[PDB]
Amino acid sequence: SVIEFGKMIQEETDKNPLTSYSFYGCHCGLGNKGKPKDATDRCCFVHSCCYAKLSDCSPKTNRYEYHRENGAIVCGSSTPCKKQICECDRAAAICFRENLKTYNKKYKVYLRFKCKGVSEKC
Repeated sequence: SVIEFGKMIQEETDKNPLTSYSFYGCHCGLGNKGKPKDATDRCCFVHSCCYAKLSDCSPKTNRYEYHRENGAIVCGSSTPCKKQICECDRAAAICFRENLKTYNKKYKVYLRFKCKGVSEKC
């Protein structure tokens, strides 16, 4: 669920997830239209696609377990849905971390009417 995703983000990037990732660019949080602003915004866009595919899994509220094996996130649930949503979250957190080098503070709480273009296809 959003609780696990939230933990994951903070563990992987050391950033406050609400301030740093919930209003970023065009696709983080609730945003969903426009061409993504940069790599970070793109992590948001693929994470949304990942959740779209798993609509029958209640990605936002569905709780799951995860742990680490030498620092790596391992999704640890048996329920196919819990495994899958976790995979989405995991890939996103790693994506955020792998792209901290281009994180742009100017996009933190981006004015969404500025979002132009069509995003890629999921």
